[PDB]
Amino acid sequence: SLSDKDKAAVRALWSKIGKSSDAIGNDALSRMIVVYPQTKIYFSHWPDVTPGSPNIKAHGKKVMGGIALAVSKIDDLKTGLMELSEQHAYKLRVDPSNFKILNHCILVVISTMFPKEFTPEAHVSLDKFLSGVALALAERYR
Amino acid sequence: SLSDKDKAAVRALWSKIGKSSDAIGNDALSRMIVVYPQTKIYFSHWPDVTPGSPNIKAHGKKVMGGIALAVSKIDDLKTGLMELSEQHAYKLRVDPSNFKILNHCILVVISTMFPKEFTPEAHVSLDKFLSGVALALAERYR
Amino acid sequence: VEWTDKERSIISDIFSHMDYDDIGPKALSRCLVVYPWTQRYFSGFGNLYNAEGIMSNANVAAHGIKVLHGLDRGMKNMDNIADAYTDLSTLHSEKLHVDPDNFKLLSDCITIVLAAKMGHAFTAETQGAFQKFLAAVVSALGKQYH
Amino acid sequence: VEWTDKERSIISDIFSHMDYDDIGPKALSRCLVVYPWTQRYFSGFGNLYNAEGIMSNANVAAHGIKVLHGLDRGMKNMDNIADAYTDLSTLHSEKLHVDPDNFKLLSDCITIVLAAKMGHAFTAETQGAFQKFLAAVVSALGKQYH
Ligand code: HEM
Ligand code: HEM
Ligand code: HEM
Ligand code: HEM
Repeated sequence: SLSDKDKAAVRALWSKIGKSSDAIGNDALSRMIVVYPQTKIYFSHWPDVTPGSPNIKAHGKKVMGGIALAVSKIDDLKTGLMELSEQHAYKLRVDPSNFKILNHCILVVISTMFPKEFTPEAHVSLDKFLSGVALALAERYR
Repeated sequence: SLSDKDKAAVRALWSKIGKSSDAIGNDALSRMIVVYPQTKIYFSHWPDVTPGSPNIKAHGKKVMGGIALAVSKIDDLKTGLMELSEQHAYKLRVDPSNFKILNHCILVVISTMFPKEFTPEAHVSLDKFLSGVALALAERYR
Repeated sequence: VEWTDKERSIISDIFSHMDYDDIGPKALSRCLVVYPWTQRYFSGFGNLYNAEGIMSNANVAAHGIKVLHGLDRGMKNMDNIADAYTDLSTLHSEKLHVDPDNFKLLSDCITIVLAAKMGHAFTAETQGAFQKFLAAVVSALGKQYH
Repeated sequence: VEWTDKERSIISDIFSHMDYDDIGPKALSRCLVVYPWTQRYFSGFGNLYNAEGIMSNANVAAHGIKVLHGLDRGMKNMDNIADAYTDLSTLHSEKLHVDPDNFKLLSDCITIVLAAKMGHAFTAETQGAFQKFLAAVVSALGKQYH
């Protein structure tokens, strides 16, 4: 679970990097489709599975919007992301395992972009947070 | 997280199989070190690093003892298992990835032993529950 | 690769007495209830609405019996599982667009269903060899994904 | 496994400009706090009690540099990495008794630190080549566990 220290650590980092939420998302999903191409299947309803693509830039925008939402809901992710869970569930049906993959891509991007801010401390708390988020997105799967 | 439906299913299965907790534990841990030899590192200070051992009999016993407790503490595993969490946490220091290994071995055993009772409905609720326990065991790790 | 003779026999033992018409339907149904996202790939199958319905869905049954036979090539081509499934991989990746993570989930369900069946005879050592074989098959299936 | 010329060059580049003295301490340090269970293996190392203490722990700096060098054989015989780690696999399993899953956790930290250092240079294509290399080395490290 997220401790006060964890909630504090995530909030501070997100107040510091939140300005670039749009770039972080595009870069993260691009990385995902390049480094873990199997994730392309979920987007195969488009002949456009490529980094920095309009469809790629867009989802990423929506992904980081969900992450800023989760920060705002950090005290109860499960409730905070019911809607988000429902979409990827009954609709898209994304294997919950890809959330972990995206999370790793998200940490790499933030690492590349905010090396001073991404201390190990902000890392452990952010990593704890994204697993919380992952487990939150899975709530309506089964 | 576990719905009431999940809580009921787990509770019903355990009132049915709980009596055999000792066989399940010995069997599960025995399987674990056989199919996943790498888990033996945590016991490399023991004079019986093999199935059905006095210590494999011992630890198995304690592990299913946690399972019995987790069931009784099913409405709040985190609060119900904090004490256990710290033994494996600060004390034992077991990588959480091994909980997934053990959880798997426990479903195989229960299946070998209670195939009528281990329906898919009981399986999914139980899978969900054992994930909850493992995450609970991990509470005090970082 | 590399299989002990024992492993070779165990696998041959397992398949020799495998009741495909029984294990198959049971494995795919169980997968669809415990990992409901796998229900996505069986849209034309009809009723997926609940457990009971999955358990008594004929299309699921017939497809489960089929998927388990898919394993046959691997066990008859034990020293070349990569090559043996290259085509099937491509089929799953480029035609069916199947998330290769579900390959591991289904092996798990298969594994547990066979375990219900073989009972106490499903020893640790027998499990280890079946999972090993199932693992190689799952590796072989996700290679053609890029 | 099988390497494209690109990956070879990417892998060659990264190691050519790697400041082992900077990455190594920071990668091992980040591991010890992000995955505290990894601390058990470093009992005599002194202060591993909090972030600060790990971050300035000499024993950890020196060992991280060492850990990172351990990779050197791999990219130096890219077509023979498994065999190249025969001994360390044996060292890590039977002498040090290290849970190989930690190999993956530290691999991830190494990847996260290299990225901070390389910034924009850590492209998707570079992450893929590096992770591919690391996964191969991880597999090789846990080969001798039985
Ligand atoms: C951090 C985790 C994630 C968050 C916060 C997130 C958030 C969102 C949001 C806000 C939408 C918009 C829905 C709409 O447009 O109607 C969406 C849709 C979608 N997501 Fe996710 N997503 C995440 C992870 C993933 C992953 C890992 C995948 C693929 C495996 C994925 C695949 C999709 C697809 C295919 C859509 C439909 C396109 C659309 O946005 O309309 N998402 N997601
Ligand atoms: C269902 C999951 C598990 C439960 C409920 C459980 C429970 C326990 C309990 C109650 C103890 C006794 C400590 C004390 O009371 O002082 C213990 C000790 C221990 N556990 Fe766990 N455990 C589980 C999983 C694991 C796993 C997966 C591993 C490693 C593969 C592990 C490794 C150990 C070790 C090495 C000890 C030390 C005691 C001994 O020498 O047997 N445990 N566990
Ligand atoms: C042990 C792993 C698996 C094996 C050996 C396997 C094997 C097969 C075989 C033999 C076919 C029939 C080929 C044809 O008739 O064209 C097939 C088709 C298919 N598989 Fe897989 N499969 C596996 C896992 C999965 C999983 C996990 C899923 C999704 C949850 C999946 C989804 C499908 C679908 C949707 C079809 C097409 C059905 C049809 O024939 O119309 N498979 N697979
Ligand atoms: C990329 C993965 C890793 C590589 C390449 C690697 C490599 C090495 C090397 C080259 C040595 C020194 C060999 C010698 O002195 O003979 C070593 C020692 C050691 N490693 Fe690993 N290591 C890795 C991961 C880990 C992890 C994750 C841990 C535990 C968390 C670990 C624990 C140890 C310990 C305790 C020692 C002994 C310290 C000493 O006296 O030098 N290693 N490793």
